[PDB]
Order: sequence, then structure tokens, then C-alpha cells
Amino acid sequence: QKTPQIQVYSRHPPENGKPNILNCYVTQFHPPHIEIQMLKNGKKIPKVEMSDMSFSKDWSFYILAHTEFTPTETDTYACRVKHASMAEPKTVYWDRDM
Amino acid sequence: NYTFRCLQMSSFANRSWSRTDSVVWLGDLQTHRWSNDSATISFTKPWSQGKLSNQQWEKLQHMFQVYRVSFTRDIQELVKMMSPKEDYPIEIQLSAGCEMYPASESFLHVAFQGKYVVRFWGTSWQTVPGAPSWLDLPIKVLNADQGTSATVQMLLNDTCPLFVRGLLEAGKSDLEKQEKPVAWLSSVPGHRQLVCHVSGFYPKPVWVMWMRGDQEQQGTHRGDFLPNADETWYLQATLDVEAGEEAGLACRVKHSSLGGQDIILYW
Ligand SMILES: CCCCCCCC(=O)N[C@@H](CO[C@H]1O[C@H](CO)[C@H](O)[C@H](O)[C@H]1O)[C@H](O)[C@H](O)CCCC(=O)NCCCCCCc1ccccc1
Ligand SMILES: *[C@@H]1O[C@H](CO[C@@H]2O[C@@H](C)[C@@H](O)[C@@H](O)[C@@H]2O)[C@@H](O[C@@H]2O[C@H](CO)[C@@H](O)[C@H](O)[C@H]2NC(C)=O)[C@H](O)[C@H]1NC(C)=O
Ligand SMILES: CCCCCCCCCCCCCCCC(=O)O
Ligand SMILES: *[C@@H]1O[C@H](CO)[C@@H](O)[C@H](O)[C@H]1NC(C)=O
Repeated sequence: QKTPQIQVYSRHPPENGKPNILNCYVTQFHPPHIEIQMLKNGKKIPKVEMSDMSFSKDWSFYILAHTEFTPTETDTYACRVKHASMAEPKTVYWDRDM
Repeated sequence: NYTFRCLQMSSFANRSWSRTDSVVWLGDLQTHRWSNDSATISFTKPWSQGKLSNQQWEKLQHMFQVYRVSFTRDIQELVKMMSPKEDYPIEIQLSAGCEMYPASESFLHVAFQGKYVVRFWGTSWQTVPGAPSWLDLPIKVLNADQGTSATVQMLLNDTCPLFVRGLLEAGKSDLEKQEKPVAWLSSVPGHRQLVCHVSGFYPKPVWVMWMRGDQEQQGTHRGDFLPNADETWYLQATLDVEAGEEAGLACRVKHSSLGGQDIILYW
């Protein structure tokens, strides 16, 4: 079993009030069964698109999730992953400054 | 040089549940998908048939349709034959294709539970050194099947480089596309980390550095290449700076799409 790594990043420079796309890239996991949610203020975002799962030279799996979002000064966004390698779901927050 | 990779992922949960899914890549662009749900292979580019005729493509597809069923049956029979020594769940991965040179070389590697165990080489299947010894007998049995051996030889020696030559021609405008990076600066927390974000560029090769005038800042820490959903790339590079020393810093980005005019952003 290999534990997923999660990276959360925007497609375009973030501007408050302006529509954008938020990406959640999940890598380095095995086995391939996984649940990926993207969250806005802690609530699941319904319209999340997923790439086809693939794998790297080292055999570990990866997949890209993305969703439309409009960042504001006060909204928080995150990506939460459930996988057999972890007893607890792993959450990574988007931080525009990070 | 382009590497063409056909990636198969098979999960066997028990005797009544399995799926096999595949994706195909030419370099970093996905050319095909074949979901367990679909009877046929799906094109993910307009040019994913390459220069093969409808007849040649359908012949090739039919062979794969037979293989997917046969493979699933073969693995299920092996697990029944070997129970309780080896048992569910089982993950099997195959990576097959070729790498093109100015000439070509083909490969077919197989992983079991995430570990490389078997390859096809020359005219036969072989276990790699350190592979579990219980694989030797089923590989012997598979090597007795000369029809399959000849088919794999044709696919690796002939079909792969042929097919790829046609993909490169048919997909030329996409493989040689240029998309410009857009960059932006931010920072996270007497030190702080400055972040230079670069997004939307294609092809993958890029140069990103923190600068003070024409002096490269060797503290520049480049992240990994991360995909965007629109077949462009994202990369960021960070710099740890002492508060006070932030003045005079810039991020410089070089990329093939910019026509010799680097992006320079000032902190
Ligand atoms: C990616 C490889 C290219 C696939 C080409 C296979 C041709 C094929 O479909 N042929 C199967 C049926 O063949 C029968 O009909 C053919 C004509 O249609 C011929 O006449 C052939 O002689 C005849 O037998 C055949 O059953 C084959 O065994 C299908 C499975 C192929 C297979 O275990 N390949 C090895 C890759 C997996 C090896 C994993 C080893 C392993 C085992 C357990 C755990 C981990 C790893
Ligand atoms: C197909 O080519 C192989 C040799 O090519 C290598 O293995 C392939 C599967 C592929 O991965 C290539 O990129 C590799 O370079 C032939 O096998 C050789 O055959 C000769 C005699 O004719 C034999 O003496 C060699 O030992 C074999 N080579 C090896 C490395 O084992 C094979 O015969 C070709 N088959 C057809 C149908 O064309
Ligand atoms: C399996 C290696 C084949 C090498 C020859 C390449 C021929 C073109 C392949 C077209 C798409 C194949 C998609 C299915 C892949 C699979 O099931 O392994
Ligand atoms: C995968 O495809 C096979 C063949 O059509 C089918 O029988 C099987 O139920 C599918 N598996 C899943 C999990 O849907």
C-alpha cells in the first residue's frame, strides 16, 4: 500500500470574484481504488470532473480532479481523499498564497 | 524522441468482480482510453487512429477485445488453481509500447501488486530476478502458447513503431502546439516563502528562476510538473527569504512559446 500525495492549485491567477478552475492532483498511491472530493466551505462540490486514472514509471497511480470555482476573500476550498492506506481521510486546503 | 505507452490496469477483487481499464499516451498527450465499460477503444484525439485504415484499426481492436476477455479468464483461473497460496485482492499492471529515435525499441513490462515481475523479451516471457518463484510455472505454461508469442512479437517489433510513425504525422499540429505560460507571485509565512506560479504552458520544457538583477537565486526550489485539465502544465518555484531582503527580487520565466521575450515579474 502506498499513501496518496495531494496537491491543490488554480489553473489561472486567482482574482476574487472571477471564475477560475481549481485542480486537485492525487499521486503516488496504490491500490488504485480511491475516493476524491473537492470541498467549498467544508461542503462537497457536486460538479467535479476526473481524468482517467493512469500510472507512472514506478507503477504508482495518479489522477487529476478539477472543478469550476470563483474564489472570494472568505471562501475556503479543499481536496479530501479516502484510500485504504489511511485510516483517516486526508484533507489538503487550497492556499492561494502557498 | 517520443515514448508511446499503453497502460493496462486490472483489479481482481474476488471470483465474481474484476475490471480492466487502459489508457494510451504519446509523450504526455493521452491518445486513447479503453474503459472496462466499453466494448471498443475510444479515441481521445481526432488523430488517434494514426495512419491505419479502418480495416487495420478494426483488426487491431478485435485482437485486443479477445485479449481482454482471455486475460481476465486466465488470471481468474490461476487464482483458483493457486488458492489459498495466493489470493484476492489482486492488482496487475502492464506497460507496453515503444520509444522512437532518429530507429525504435519496444517494451512490455508487467507488475503484480505494484511490483515489476515479468517482461516480454525477444521471443518469450520471463520472470525478472527476485520475482516470486510461484510465477515460474505459469510463465512456462504461457511460453508454450506459440500463437500468443508470435502475436506479441509482431505487436512489439512491427505494429508499435508503424502505428507511432502514423500518430506523429497525423497529430503534428497538437504535438507541436505552443501554449504560453502565465505567471503570478504570492507568499506564505522572520522568514517567508515567496512563490512563483507558472501555468498554462505547453510543451513541458520550461525555465523558472528567482533573480536579483541578472543573479540567479540558488535558493529557488522548483516543484514538480503538475497537469492542468486542458493539456497544459503547471509548475511553481519557491524561495525562502529573510524579511527585509524581499526588495529587488523577481521571477523570470523562459519558455519556447514566448519568442525570446522572457516573463519577468517583480516582487
Ligand atoms: C499485451 C499483450 C498482447 C496480447 C496478445 C495476446 C493474444 C491472446 O489474446 N491470447 C489469448 C488467447 O489466445 C488463443 O487465441 C489466439 C488467437 O486469437 C491464438 O491462437 C493463441 O495461440 C490461443 O491460445 C491467451 O489465452 C493469452 O494467454 C491471453 C492472456 C495473455 C497474457 O497472459 N499475457 C501475459 C501478460 C500477463 C502475464 C502476467 C503474469 C502474471 C500472472 C499472475 C499474476 C501476475 C502476473
Ligand atoms: C522481434 O525482435 C526480437 C528482438 O528484439 C528485442 O525484443 C523485442 C520483443 C523488442 O522488445 C525489441 O525492441 C528488442 O530489441 C527478435 O528476437 C531475436 O531473434 C534472434 C534470431 O532471429 C535471436 O537470436 C535473438 O536472441 C532474439 N533477441 C533477443 C533479445 O532475445 C524476434 O525474433 C523478432 N520477432 C519477429 C517476429 O520479428
Ligand atoms: C500492448 C502493446 C501493443 C503495442 C502496439 C501498439 C498498437 C496500438 C495500440 C492501440 C491502443 C491499445 C489500447 C489497449 C491497450 C491494452 O489493452 O493493453
Ligand atoms: C468489466 O467488464 C466485464 C466484461 O464486459 C464485465 O463482465 C464486468 O462485470 C465488468 N466489471 C465491472 C466491475 O463493471
